[PDB]
Amino acid sequence: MANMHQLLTELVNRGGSDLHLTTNSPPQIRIDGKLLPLDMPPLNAVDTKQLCYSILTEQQKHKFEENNELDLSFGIKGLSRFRGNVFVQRGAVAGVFRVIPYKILSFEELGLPPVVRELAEKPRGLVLVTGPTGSGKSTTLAAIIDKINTDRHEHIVTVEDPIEYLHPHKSCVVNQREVGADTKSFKNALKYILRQDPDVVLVGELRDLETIEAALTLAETGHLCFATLHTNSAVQTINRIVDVFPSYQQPQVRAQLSFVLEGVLSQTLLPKASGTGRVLAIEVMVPNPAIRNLIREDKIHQIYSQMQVGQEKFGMMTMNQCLYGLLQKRHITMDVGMGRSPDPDELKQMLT
Amino acid sequence: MANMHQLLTELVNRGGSDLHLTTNSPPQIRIDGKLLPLDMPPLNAVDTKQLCYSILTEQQKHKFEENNELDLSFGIKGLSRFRGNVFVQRGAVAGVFRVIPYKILSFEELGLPPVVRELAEKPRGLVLVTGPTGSGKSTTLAAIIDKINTDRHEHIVTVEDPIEYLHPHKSCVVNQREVGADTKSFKNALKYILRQDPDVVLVGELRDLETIEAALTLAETGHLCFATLHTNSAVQTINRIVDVFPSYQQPQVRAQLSFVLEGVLSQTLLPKASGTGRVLAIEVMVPNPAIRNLIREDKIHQIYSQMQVGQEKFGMMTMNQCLYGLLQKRHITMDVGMGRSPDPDELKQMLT
Amino acid sequence: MANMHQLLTELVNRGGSDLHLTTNSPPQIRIDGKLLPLDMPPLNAVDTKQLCYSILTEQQKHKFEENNELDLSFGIKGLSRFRGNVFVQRGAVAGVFRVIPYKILSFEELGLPPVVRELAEKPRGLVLVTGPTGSGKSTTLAAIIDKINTDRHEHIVTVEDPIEYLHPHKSCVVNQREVGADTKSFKNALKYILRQDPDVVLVGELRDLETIEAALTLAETGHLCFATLHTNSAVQTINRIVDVFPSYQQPQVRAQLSFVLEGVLSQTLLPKASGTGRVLAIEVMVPNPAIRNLIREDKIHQIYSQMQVGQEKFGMMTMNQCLYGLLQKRHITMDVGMGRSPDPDELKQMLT
Amino acid sequence: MANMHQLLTELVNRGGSDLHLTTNSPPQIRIDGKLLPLDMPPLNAVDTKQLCYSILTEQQKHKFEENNELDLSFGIKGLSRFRGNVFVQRGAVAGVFRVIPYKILSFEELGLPPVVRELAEKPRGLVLVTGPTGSGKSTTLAAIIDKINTDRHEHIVTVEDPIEYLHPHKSCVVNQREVGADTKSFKNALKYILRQDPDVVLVGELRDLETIEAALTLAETGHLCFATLHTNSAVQTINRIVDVFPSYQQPQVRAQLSFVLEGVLSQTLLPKASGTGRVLAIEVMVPNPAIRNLIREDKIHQIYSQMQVGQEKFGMMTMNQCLYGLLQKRHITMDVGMGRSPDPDELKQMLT
Amino acid sequence: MANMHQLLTELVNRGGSDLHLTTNSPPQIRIDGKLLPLDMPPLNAVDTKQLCYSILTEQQKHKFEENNELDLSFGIKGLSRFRGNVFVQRGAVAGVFRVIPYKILSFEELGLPPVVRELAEKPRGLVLVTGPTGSGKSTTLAAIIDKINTDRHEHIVTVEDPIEYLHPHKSCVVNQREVGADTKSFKNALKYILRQDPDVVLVGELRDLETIEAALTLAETGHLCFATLHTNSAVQTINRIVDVFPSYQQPQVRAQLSFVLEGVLSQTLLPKASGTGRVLAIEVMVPNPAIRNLIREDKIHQIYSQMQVGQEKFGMMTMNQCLYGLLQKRHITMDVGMGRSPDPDELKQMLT
Ligand SMILES: Nc1ncnc2c1ncn2[C@@H]1O[C@H](COP(=O)(O)OP(=O)(O)OP(=O)(O)O)[C@@H](O)[C@H]1O
Ligand SMILES: Nc1ncnc2c1ncn2[C@@H]1O[C@H](COP(=O)(O)OP(=O)(O)OP(=O)(O)O)[C@@H](O)[C@H]1O
Ligand SMILES: Nc1ncnc2c1ncn2[C@@H]1O[C@H](COP(=O)(O)OP(=O)(O)OP(=O)(O)O)[C@@H](O)[C@H]1O
Ligand SMILES: Nc1ncnc2c1ncn2[C@@H]1O[C@H](COP(=O)(O)OP(=O)(O)OP(=O)(O)O)[C@@H](O)[C@H]1O
Ligand SMILES: Nc1ncnc2c1ncn2[C@@H]1O[C@H](COP(=O)(O)OP(=O)(O)OP(=O)(O)O)[C@@H](O)[C@H]1O
Repeated sequence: MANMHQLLTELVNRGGSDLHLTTNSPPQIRIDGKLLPLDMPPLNAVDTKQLCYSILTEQQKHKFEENNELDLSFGIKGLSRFRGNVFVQRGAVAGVFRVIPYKILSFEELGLPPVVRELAEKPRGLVLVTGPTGSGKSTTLAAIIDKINTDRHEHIVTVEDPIEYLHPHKSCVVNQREVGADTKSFKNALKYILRQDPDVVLVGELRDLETIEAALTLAETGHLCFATLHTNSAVQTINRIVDVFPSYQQPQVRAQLSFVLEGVLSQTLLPKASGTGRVLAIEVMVPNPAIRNLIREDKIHQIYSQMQVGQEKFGMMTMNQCLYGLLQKRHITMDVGMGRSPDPDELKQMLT
Repeated sequence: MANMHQLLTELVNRGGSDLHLTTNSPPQIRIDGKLLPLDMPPLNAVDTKQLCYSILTEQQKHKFEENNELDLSFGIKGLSRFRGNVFVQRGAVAGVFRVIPYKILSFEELGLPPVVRELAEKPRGLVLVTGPTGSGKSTTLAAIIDKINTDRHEHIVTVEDPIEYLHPHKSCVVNQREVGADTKSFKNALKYILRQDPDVVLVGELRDLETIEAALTLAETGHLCFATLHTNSAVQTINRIVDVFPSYQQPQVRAQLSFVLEGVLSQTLLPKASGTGRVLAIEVMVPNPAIRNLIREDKIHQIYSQMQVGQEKFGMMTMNQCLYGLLQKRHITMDVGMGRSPDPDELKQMLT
Repeated sequence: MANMHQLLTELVNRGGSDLHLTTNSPPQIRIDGKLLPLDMPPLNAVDTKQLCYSILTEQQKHKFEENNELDLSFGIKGLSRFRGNVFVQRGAVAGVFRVIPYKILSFEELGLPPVVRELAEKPRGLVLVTGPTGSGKSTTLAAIIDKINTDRHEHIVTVEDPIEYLHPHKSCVVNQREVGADTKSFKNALKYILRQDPDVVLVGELRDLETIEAALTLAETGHLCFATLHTNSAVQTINRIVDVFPSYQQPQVRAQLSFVLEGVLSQTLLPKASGTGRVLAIEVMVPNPAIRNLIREDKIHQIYSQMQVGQEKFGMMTMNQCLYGLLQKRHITMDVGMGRSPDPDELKQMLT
Repeated sequence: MANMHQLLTELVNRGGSDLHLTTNSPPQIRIDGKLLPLDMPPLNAVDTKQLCYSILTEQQKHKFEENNELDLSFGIKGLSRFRGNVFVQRGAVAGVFRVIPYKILSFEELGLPPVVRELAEKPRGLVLVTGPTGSGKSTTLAAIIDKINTDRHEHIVTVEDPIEYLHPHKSCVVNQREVGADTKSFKNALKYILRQDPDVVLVGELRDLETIEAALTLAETGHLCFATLHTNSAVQTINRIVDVFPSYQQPQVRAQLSFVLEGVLSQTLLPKASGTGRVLAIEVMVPNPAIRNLIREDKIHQIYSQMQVGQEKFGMMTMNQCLYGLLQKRHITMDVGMGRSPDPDELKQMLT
Repeated sequence: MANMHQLLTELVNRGGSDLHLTTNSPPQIRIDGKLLPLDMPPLNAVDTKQLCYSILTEQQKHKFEENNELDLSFGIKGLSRFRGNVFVQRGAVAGVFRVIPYKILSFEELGLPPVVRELAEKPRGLVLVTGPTGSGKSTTLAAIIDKINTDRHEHIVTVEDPIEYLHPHKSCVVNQREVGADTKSFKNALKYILRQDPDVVLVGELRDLETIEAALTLAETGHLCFATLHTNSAVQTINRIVDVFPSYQQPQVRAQLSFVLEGVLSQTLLPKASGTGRVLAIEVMVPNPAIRNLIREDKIHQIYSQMQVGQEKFGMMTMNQCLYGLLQKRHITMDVGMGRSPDPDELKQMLT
């Protein structure tokens, strides 16, 4: 297991995002999104199995061997937590491991504007931070969470599969439930969450319509609800959300959403223009009454225009506006911003 | 268990709403909505398990250990009843506990207007008191119930999961059924409720369409039916109610509702402007024939206008009208009322 | 068990409608709709269990203890039959008991007009007597049944859960089947009813669409079919009946109903104006060809007008017309009739 | 087993596509699409069973004998991999075997234009290579895959039933999962694929709507997704894709597809005009913004026109345009191209 | 069993279509469609059971005794194959047996025009031969199959329940799979058919929508697919085919059908006008581009007109046109042709 300790130590030490372990390759680490093979012998099935098994319970070993899959989380005392996935490929064990720092960075350390912190003082509603896997969403969510834990005397509940970031008690009481151990299911967690007197809730992935209904109920019943999506924009998010429902319930969903929605963020971690480190590009939508009317009226497409003009009033920001700030600040290259701009000529006009 | 007795004693003694118990935090109590950590050592899993187990049957212990969840209710002789939820988080026992006083307050003690008491003399129909969890709904419902028990020679049946407020016999015969012990299910309770010759019924949460159909049947079959929702307004409630049905049955539901509906209340407990205690803010809708026509005709949006003008005739009251009374009486601050007003300028006009 | 015999004896002797038995209350009896506690000690769980168990088979005891619910019927030789419901509340046995006289009253004793007796000579179709639970429906149905049994040489079959009124043989052969003992289910009864050569059928409650289809089949296949509903008017009944079907089958249902429907009654037992005894208020709809056209054409709302004008020709009678007769005869008070009148001014015009 | 080794050796040695083994026929090999019986005795059930069993595990033998079917893949060290199907016909074992070379050919060796190689540098999206079974799709896909493995430092994951082409590590980490051994199902693979930090994904056949949704999610969540279809054209492919969804979700699918779609290829292996060897005929669709608008707007039919004019800008190519190049180069005969041309006169005009 | 051998021998010897065996009747044979009782004692249950059991395996005996039904096929060496159905009626064994000659007749022997033989050279698509049971469909299909087996070096796969005609190897490799022995199901056969490298496929009856989708997939994926229906005309066939699909997929089905459909035949065996033997009457539809447009455009009714005019170009032939040829050739009587003519006056006009 000592080898594994050193690989995770190097992952941490090298600012690496993720460690990949598979047979016939040396361990490889993703740093700022790119793989680097380590100067190590190629792994065999014995190596991957013994190292991965060194951090498993008898039940977890039984579980992976029962399913050839295992999602899990674990902590290394004095170092960090990690999220692990173990699987089987070509008849051999393989593993992927995500870092979870013990220390959650602040908005300014993350390059996040102050308006998210003011959102952290909201007593209730749903504010969404979206983007692909590992785009800092759990980390961002954890920063907002830690700020509330520090600042409020409220009840924070998280439901996670598995628990990633740990939020020990500050000013809040924080309870963190791992699905399949602490609670039978997300569904079971929702079966008991209203009897646990929460104020703030982390619900994990918006996996199905039922979870969406649960989130709408939570945000409308006096709770602060946090959730994630893998969508890339506010409009794409809203269309995705409406269309999961049968046609007859989308009117209600639009009214509900207009009432309970407090924010939509769509974020990504990009390689920095300097060639070292990664930088966050984020599109920000803050609903105003006009936007809430657009939500109720099924006039989704014009929402982009509100984000184009909500910079001064509400701190809103289209992705192109974020690319503009990163480009003037030389945080990103011209090609990535233009390659993502829905109107590259527009971003040029904003830049010049 | 003596420790637990003292925490619940302090909860009662301190006018605290809810007690929160979890590991690595001292016991914390929500008083008037806000958490206060007690000057006690942080709890461990052993503490939470032994204390919570001290009030469990062997079956209840088996049940929580079987599910890592348990909703339950219990009484402390000479003190109070309590509703408990026990769950597991981070691999450790946690618990939340709601007070249930033995004495139910009256309308005037609760700040409830006399019209609800006149509603308590209604022989049948459905009157709904809604709001978020712990907004006094069960307490309000219990006060109306106790008034009927005191005043009528009728049959009161409650179905609860679990039984919260106890209503010993006054002038009525009162039977209280806990789902999963007294009856197999809400569904089973409804299977036998018509053969038990009831006059007044408490059905618990409107959890599904079937429960809605049961309530419509009860209110139309000569019974007085009580139910709760977590909606925040009459219009939001009605839209929610109609939209749960398939499109083809909403016409019937509108006709049924127009016939059987006798009242919709949407209430909340707010921190008082004085900074000590909590005050009820409540929106009141009493259907008149005009409103019943609006119900049948699917002209829901104009219902708000009827509540704006039903103050003198029927005692109706919009939320803004309630905020007006609380603001002139300095019961609530200007910011909370304005932050909840659908037209803050309108509330200002009413105030000045 | 002797105590129980005396309570049921008092129930019979006192003209009481229903006996209620539950812990921490003396036995209470509903007489003319209102509860009276008996001058007896409060019951405990032991009392209710021993008394109720004294009239149970080992299977029935097992059944209630298996389900904490039991619907049942039983006879007391030389006294009466009774319908019982036993359940559990607050962890204790409770029971409710309805009287079933051995002697069925006649139309004139019941205040029922002669046209129902002429309906009793109809060879086939469906005539419905509706109203809330215990509104005399089973008793009314039994009177019509007993008249046919007395007058016809036909085959009467009843399917009941449980069997209530017993109809020993007069001129008909009368077979009475209790669901769950005599037959597996209502569905099973319908599976075998056509092979039992019936002429007259009692089907119990119209519990689902399937039962409705069975009743339509029976009435169209040369049988006389009896059924109940808990609806309060002909129009409300018809709308309820049509809307249970998918939209595509309602046209057929309207044609079928127009063919097979022979009568709709909506009845209620009301406290008498004298303050002693109860009086039947009943709305009567007898389909004429015009009404049958209205049934086929989905022009339901105008049916009320036909009942307003079918007094002289067919003996039809709106609820207001019944209230008129009861008011001129001082059988009911002005407030109950007006409180139920869809147009109280209309009833006043009819009265003055 | 030595006999089987020689048949597969001849299959490889003779440039044969596929080996067919069944009773009462000698082994027959498909070379360039056409069967040739080998100068061997006819097989019996004993021959086919012993030879096929010589390459099976006890579980695989049990599996075929349990199901009379088995799909499988295997390698012959120093020779090649093979995909096998074993089944039963007329009560006897039969087998079919596809070659899988250890060496994947390059685009130029395959006659594939350079634009596919530039597509191989795309960081994400879905590019589809379609055509009938054994039309070189897995081989083409493997060539693109091997190019990425050679050129990128990324994570390649394949899910296959069974694994066909093996891609040992070059510059990427490549994990290959066989459904039913490495992973429980395609569904299970998708359950864990997002926790394995992939960059490039091979998903196998687009077998159902769920797989389509998974592919859309992968392409939108920052991954490069590879999939196959057995469709023969871009328009036929798109119509097939849209119509698998319920009508209410096709709008979203069109928006999603317009966002994530990066390429549609429809390919076939044809006998060469020379009479020796086979030649690829391929229709190429590369979405441009105009095409993406056509995708969003449900204006599918005009897509063919864009391919007719996307030769110079994007390297697009209709099937007729491919037939034109093959005909001028005398790679295919006039009859095959004309027999497949949707407008043979158009192809003639292009040729003359 | 010797008796049974003689009955089947007489069936073969007498040119009888089918043998019927049941108790209390002598064996009866259908010759040219009409039953003839044999000059034999009436059968009892013992006779039918022993004779039928004489050709059963222990499993087949168990199977019939388990189900009182059995479909099966068997061969008599040096004589013929037979398709058997064994069942139970009135508590006794009964059996019906269809002949399957070892020698398949040619098109000219069958009176089939040369165009079907040219269709036998088609590399792919679906050509359908329909008609009632025992109308020569399997025999016709077998003749086309045998011609391909003789003429091509391709892979022929049949899936049958049970296998009827046997096609030993000629120039093709022919594998014949009996459902329930060789393969688990038609569904399982389709699960493995694409991994068996087929060129030509016989799929049996088009039993459900899934089979239709499988056939469309096969015909579009480069295979030659054979299937049967019991429809009597091209238009009736097409309407039947479209309407099995949900309304939303019929557009796609029309496009698919227009692409993959290569022929529709609707055939019948009729008693000859001479009074000895039977003659085939067949309606022939060969799709042209105009017809393919009609398929895509849902303009089915006008397809009959194309068959009326496709005689010279494509060899198409309406049923009336076939009756015309048979009537001028005195193969059928005037009454049968006129009794089947959709316009008997039209057939008269064609004849005179
Ligand atoms: N502003 C940031 N700058 C650079 N790296 C960041 C930033 N925010 C988060 N990260 C890093 O992104 C990686 C993923 O973190 P995180 O798990 O929170 O993202 P995620 O989107 O929630 O992943 P998942 O979808 O699996 O939950 C981590 O290495 C984290 O340190
Ligand atoms: N007028 C009131 N003023 C102050 N506190 C009140 C008032 N009415 C009720 N409460 C308190 O609110 C808290 C919750 O009481 P209650 O359970 O009745 O509300 P609830 O909405 O029914 O909760 P749940 O949704 O779980 O059933 C209790 O502490 C109760 O004493
Ligand atoms: N005309 C009447 N006047 C006074 N009491 C009546 C009259 N008719 C019936 N009753 C009484 O009403 C009570 C209920 O009788 P019954 O069971 O027939 O009504 P029900 O509607 O069928 O009840 P359920 O719905 O449970 O079947 C009995 O006490 C009966 O004697
Ligand atoms: N350009 C090419 N020229 C000649 N043969 C080729 C070419 N590309 C692939 N092939 C051959 O086609 C045959 C099938 O290869 P492959 O399995 O990749 O096709 P496929 O469509 O993926 O089959 P399946 O649908 O079963 O996955 C092989 O013999 C392969 O060598
Ligand atoms: N041209 C023909 N002339 C006379 N008899 C024929 C002709 N073609 C086939 N038959 C005979 O028709 C009878 C049925 O043969 P066959 O099983 O092929 O028809 P089928 O429609 O496929 O029956 P099924 O629907 O059960 O598969 C046989 O006796 C066969 O010899």
